[PDB]
Amino acid sequence: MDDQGCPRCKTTKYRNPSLKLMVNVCGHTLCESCVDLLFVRGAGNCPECGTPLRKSNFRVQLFEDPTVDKEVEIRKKVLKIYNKREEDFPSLREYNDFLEEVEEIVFNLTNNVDLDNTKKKMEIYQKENKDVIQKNKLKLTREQEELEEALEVER
Amino acid sequence: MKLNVDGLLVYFPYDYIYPEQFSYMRELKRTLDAKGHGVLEMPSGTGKTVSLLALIMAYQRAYPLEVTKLIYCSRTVPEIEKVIEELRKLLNFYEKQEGEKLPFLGLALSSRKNLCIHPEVTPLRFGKDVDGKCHSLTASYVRAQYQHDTSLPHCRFYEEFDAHGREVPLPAGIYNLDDLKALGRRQGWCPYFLARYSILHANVVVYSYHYLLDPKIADLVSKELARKAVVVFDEAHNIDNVCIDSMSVNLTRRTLDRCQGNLETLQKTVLRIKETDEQRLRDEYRRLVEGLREASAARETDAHLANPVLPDEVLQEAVPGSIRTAEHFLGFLRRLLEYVKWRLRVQHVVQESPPAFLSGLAQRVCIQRKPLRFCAERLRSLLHTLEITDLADFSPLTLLANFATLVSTYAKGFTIIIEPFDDRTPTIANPILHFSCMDASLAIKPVFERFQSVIITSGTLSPLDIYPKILDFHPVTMATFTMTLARVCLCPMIIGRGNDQVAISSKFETREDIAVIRNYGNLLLEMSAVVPDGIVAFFTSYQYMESTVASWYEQGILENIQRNKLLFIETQDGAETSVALEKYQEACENGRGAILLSVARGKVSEGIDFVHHYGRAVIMFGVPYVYTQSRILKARLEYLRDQFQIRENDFLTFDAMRHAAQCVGRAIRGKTDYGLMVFADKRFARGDKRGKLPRWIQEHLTDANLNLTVDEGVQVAKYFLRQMAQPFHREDQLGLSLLSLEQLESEETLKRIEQIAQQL
Amino acid sequence: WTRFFQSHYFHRDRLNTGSKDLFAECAKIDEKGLKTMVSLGVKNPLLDLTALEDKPLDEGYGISSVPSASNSKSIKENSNAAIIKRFNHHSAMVLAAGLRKQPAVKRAKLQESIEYEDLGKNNSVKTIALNLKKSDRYYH
Ligand code: SF4
Ligand SMILES: [Zn+2]
Ligand SMILES: [Zn+2]
Repeated sequence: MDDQGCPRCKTTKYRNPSLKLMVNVCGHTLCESCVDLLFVRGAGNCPECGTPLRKSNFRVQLFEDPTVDKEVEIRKKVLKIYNKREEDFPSLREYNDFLEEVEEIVFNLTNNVDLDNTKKKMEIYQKENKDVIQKNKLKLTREQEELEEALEVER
Repeated sequence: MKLNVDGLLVYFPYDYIYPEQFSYMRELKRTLDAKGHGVLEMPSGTGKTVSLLALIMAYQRAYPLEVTKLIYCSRTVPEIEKVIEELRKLLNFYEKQEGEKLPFLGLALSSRKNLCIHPEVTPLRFGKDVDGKCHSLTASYVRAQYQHDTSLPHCRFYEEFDAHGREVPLPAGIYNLDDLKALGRRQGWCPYFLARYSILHANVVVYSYHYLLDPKIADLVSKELARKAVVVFDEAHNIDNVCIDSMSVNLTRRTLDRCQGNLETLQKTVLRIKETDEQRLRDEYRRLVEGLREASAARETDAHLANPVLPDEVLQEAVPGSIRTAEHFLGFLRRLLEYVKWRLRVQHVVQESPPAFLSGLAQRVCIQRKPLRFCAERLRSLLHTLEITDLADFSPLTLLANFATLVSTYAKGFTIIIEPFDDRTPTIANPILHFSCMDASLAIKPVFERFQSVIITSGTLSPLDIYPKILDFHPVTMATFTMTLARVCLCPMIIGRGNDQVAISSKFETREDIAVIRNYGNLLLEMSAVVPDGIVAFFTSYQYMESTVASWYEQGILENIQRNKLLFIETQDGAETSVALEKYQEACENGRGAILLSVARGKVSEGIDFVHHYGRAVIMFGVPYVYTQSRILKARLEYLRDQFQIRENDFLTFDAMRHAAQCVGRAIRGKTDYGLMVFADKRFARGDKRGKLPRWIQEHLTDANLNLTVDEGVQVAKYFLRQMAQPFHREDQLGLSLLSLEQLESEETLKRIEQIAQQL
Repeated sequence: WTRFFQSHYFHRDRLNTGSKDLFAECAKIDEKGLKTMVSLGVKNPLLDLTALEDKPLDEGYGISSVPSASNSKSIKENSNAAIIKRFNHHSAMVLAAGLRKQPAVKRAKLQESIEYEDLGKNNSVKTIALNLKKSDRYYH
């Protein structure tokens, strides 16, 4: 409806609105017809960007902006290991500082060298593995269920 | 004229009292003595304002201990003008009676549109232009710049007011907009900013409902003043509609497309502007990390941005999560935008609860409620920080941020609706969202909490029993007042039966039924020959009006109507509205006669009063039911069934009846005024609907005039016109319906007026 | 006379389908010297319901969604709009032939609605009392 078309093949936008964009780490828009083309040959690299990709490396993501597509996947990947709550901080200010640091990590993971990011990922991951990585995931997952329960009850 | 009401002396400024006033002033006094809110359905045809203003001045004069200030408000500026001028007569007698021995400050208030003097902003045609340009001419950055380099663009009137208007209290007196403009012209000060500052010192002030109902629009009275202040409202039934309207928000894909371009422009601007300045950017983070960041608020009180529509409790002094960084904040806005665009891509109408939408956001974009609550706070700070000038162009981005803040804040009681097309485009995709808030009471809640007594005074609402339920309100008094007249001014009748015996109505879900349209054309044609001067026709819907007119033109009926009176058809174009009303009003005064036709819902029923010769007859075609937009209506209706247990059919009746009462209520404003009123719908004959009309109007809606034939109405009209076209002068009014000072000094006035009040 | 029933003069269509020219065909450009570049003569005292609400400051600020979209325009509506525009323009233009637009219009509408003949503003005569001198003249 709003997207004018993919640089690789745009006929799908004019053909029908039911098809969805396929996201890649390349941060480059591709679509279902391109998926078939990459499976038969050159599955290891992007058709024009040349960036290497593990086979299709295609995932359904309907945002029009590939940066949001990439950032949302970065969001989950980053959040999955940065589940620290304000509970882990003495104040919302220090919590927001960490949260802003995560934004830096997100932006660095989005546009900068991943050396420091990777090191920081591993260090917090290994250190907080039990509480922030696992324990917070559980509590968070419980809240997802509890929210779904409230929604179910209202339904 | 010294009028004493139950021991309180009122300095009435005219030669006579309308007997209804004393029962109303008694109840008003009683609610004020009880220091509580109240409902007083006083007919619009009475000088309810003059008496109200007089008793307030008397109550303020007699109890400055109980009442500190009066904050009146009326939906339209022309009502503000009439109130100011009617208050002038009151103050004139008070001043003549006292020799100006007591201080009094009456002050008009409005937008910069009507309170700007600066020649660069005053000629601007819309609020965007005015507010954008004025802010560009006076803002914290503009002022700081001008204060160190007076060559920089600025509004001199602000500087003059800043330099000299500040700390200079205005002398006692009533200041109308024209008065404040002249004083602003004289002293070179912004009358808009002058008014705001002076409201602290004023004794009486008149506002547009928005200043009190709208949380993002200016709120200039603190609890301290409100705690001992009286709030008075016109009984505009729209009051509940405006609460939701001041709190609801519609997002359309077109707006997002503007917001996208706007966001791109800003982000690219952030680059070049970051190269322009960066220390202030860091300073924001500093003051934000250091807490409230709230040290610019007084100069941000001099800022053309709307407030956060998060109300008092909704607002918070916490740090805006991790959206401090503008670059990350831009992404956060981008993530919401894309999610909305994706959320708006849904092929069909879908309704969500605020927690469900927030759950979807967390499910994909992972956006959290708390950071999203500080979105507008972050944006308003950023807006100033980025020094951007094009606030008008930045409006779509502002709306989205405020909407996100609202959605993230009012997580309960409200709902969202998603539609892939508009009611105007059922055939073509026009994806839109409406943040449909439903508890109108939440807008008035702070008013009832801050203010000592909120009183609603016109005679348009009925039944009064439904407003405490709807507004989740509990008044001290729930009274109504009977129109007291020696010669009636009103003959409400239900001509629900056609001459051909067709049941004239719109019961058929507004379906195409020529037989009723045909009957409507016959009635209007003959009535056009019977009613003198002008006629005002209100349709149930704009669609039906257009459909109807096309049929009458095709059937030629419309040409016979033109022969009788000049037709003036309304349209959404302000050009049409203004020209139609211009030509109609004067056509009703020139040799010819005119006949205005419009819709019972449109602004025409709101802004125009059919006083005297204007609209000597009001015709309501069909019951004004809005069966379009049923989804949003259903949602609000359902919520009313839930928290208020209000039946949809009951509410629907009320909602249409109040609109009929609006057209009728604006048909008369004085005793030397009258209005014929035809309710061309069988529905109105139901005891329930008739029973829900205003009791003072029901008095004239005698059963004998129910379901009249067209001929009966024409004959009754000719009779009613004959009976009131007869000479009946000021001296003849002293028999009944008008009491002079002699009658006021006669205790009869105290006992006779008791029966004028009504209660429900 | 037979061709006169064509369009504007008898069926009131929109564009210049008139059988005898049409400067009112551009009914938005015909109205430019009435309510666009020019204005009415009462536009402050009355007929100002275009700018009374909270919608005047900003559009999407309201819950506005009713107005004619850029999506889904129609020619059935064009016929209805033509009848409206033709009748409105005809009435407004024809009236202007007899009514140039006056500077008193706004002030007149203000005083006519602010003053009440019930509470004040009397009406009194100003003939002259006829006191005859030497009425005997008529007696004789
Ligand atoms: S500063 Fe005052 S005079 Fe100047 S544009 Fe603003 S409101 Fe008008
Ligand atoms: Zn493609
Ligand atoms: Zn690529």
